[PDB]
Amino acid sequence: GTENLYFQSNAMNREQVEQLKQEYEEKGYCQIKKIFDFSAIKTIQKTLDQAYDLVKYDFVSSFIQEKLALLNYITGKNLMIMHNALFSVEPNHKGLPWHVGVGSFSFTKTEDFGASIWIPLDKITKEHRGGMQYVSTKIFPGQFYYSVFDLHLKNNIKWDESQGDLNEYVANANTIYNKITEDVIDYTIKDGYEEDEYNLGDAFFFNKYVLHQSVPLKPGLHKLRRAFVIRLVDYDTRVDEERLGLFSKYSQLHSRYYKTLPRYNKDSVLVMVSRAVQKGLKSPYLRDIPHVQQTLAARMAA
Amino acid sequence: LGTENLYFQSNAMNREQVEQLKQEYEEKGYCQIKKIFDFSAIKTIQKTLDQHAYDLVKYDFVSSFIQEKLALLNYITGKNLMIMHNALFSVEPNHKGLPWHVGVGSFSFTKTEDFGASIWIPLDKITKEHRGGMQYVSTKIFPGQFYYSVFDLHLKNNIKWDESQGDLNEYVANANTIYNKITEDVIDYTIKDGYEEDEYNLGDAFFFNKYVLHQSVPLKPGLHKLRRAFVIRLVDYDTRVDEERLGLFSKYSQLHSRYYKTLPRYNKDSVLVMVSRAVQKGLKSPYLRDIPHVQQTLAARMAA
Repeated sequence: GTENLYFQSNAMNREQVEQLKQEYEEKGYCQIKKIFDFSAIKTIQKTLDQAYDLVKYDFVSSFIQEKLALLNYITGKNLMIMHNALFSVEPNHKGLPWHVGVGSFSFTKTEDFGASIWIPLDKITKEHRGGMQYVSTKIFPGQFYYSVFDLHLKNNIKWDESQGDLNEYVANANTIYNKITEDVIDYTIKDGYEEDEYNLGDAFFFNKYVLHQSVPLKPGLHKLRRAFVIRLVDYDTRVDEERLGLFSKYSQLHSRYYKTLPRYNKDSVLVMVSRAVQKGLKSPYLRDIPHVQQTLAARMAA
Repeated sequence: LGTENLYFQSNAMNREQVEQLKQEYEEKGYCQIKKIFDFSAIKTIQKTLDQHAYDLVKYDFVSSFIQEKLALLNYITGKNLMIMHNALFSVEPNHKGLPWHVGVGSFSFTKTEDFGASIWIPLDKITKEHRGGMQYVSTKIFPGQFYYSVFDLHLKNNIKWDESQGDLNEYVANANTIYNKITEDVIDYTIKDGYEEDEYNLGDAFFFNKYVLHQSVPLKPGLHKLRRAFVIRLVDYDTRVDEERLGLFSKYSQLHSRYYKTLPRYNKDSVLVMVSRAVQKGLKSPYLRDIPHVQQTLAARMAA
């Protein structure tokens, strides 16, 4: 009786939903099977086949917006899309080692909420891994890592010409952050991480405290590994003005010395939030940043 | 001194100073408070020394001197403070102290995010030539709280130990844990010269929350015979017990007794022992205040 398809919702299995909420609460992350219709994936995938980096992929927003209610329920937050990034790269690719996204979320207060959706555009198989590994925050409460990173940033802006090459100074500084080498992290986590298989319309949801890494792709298929990565925050997530101060100050040292700008000026959310800040901020909330506020309803749940 | 005289003696802590201590505390997580104690009372205390575990309750006589000052400390910090333990520390002039640390250990029995703090009361004058005092770093320079999760990770790696992986004590010492990578040089490099070190007259004390990186300084042999100080540990009325960490302390403790037929050094802390027992007997609530041994002394442990 297709009479009632119109009055019915394409709803997710309520029991499964309850489980994702339990899982997210355990690990800080959950893999969401069939969060998207194949159709939708093919639409998005097909459209790709067809200051500006800020909005360049906003056509993804509407697909994401339909799911915020689910994610809001899962996390107990009131989520707000900040940025859609397309992350593609060749299969034999060396990525970053386990990390928490202290850069990705540099524009937010450490204690305030941040999270991501990793949306693979091409299937992820047990062969040809090519996806993502991740550690529960029960095992690795990634929050402390942010404080370590801040201590590092403050050390960075201690440099002066007298101390030789800037970048080298930074790479060689004896900072807690530099101490935590790849081996120390591998030793910490050991094998208590997960990696999963993803069919299209599957996504990985994880808050900013989840230590994680991308796995390289096997040549067989496909050509590249394509994924959307979507940064979210909560309705009450605040800016960190001091961190933004640190970056500006580092950006002066860098250009004054290499006559060029650090590559993080390529993070459009960072640039966007920094300008708003310098221009003076009535409010600590990201929601109150004029460009965010203007597009508010598009960034949030129905 | 006389009874009559009590009606005309004046304390003298200008509300200006008091308000300065509040600003310093809000800035650095610590403040040095001069003349917080009557020269007399220091003399009183010196004299007395000369004349559930015993250590847990041993120096309770000091609580009355402390308790008069909790209202001051409560105002400075914004907290409702509660005395937990009084301990004596004395050492010989040349002594190898422990390096920069934050007292994850001293306060291991509490939730990381919950309030903890200490009063260090030197029982001998600390002078610039002879030293033997403390160095400390603002929490704006080094925010200690992150060190707590490093410590927890290390404790967790400690219980992954197994007979096969060799000697227990060596394992812990050799583990490639973040905790083990944060060495004195890395700490030194992190704070550079951002620490203070003040001189103290009898009646002055140092106050600092559990996030302040700090360490004891050696004494020059000339001035004094020993380094005598009292360290009072205090917690907020709402400070909660960390049952998970204490669970970890237990598994780990069993590993030692099976292997070495003995217990780790951290069991020397009478407060940790006490809270652990209470946890084992079952907590009525997460609050330190609800532990019977605390509950019974509540008034004595808190401000006027």
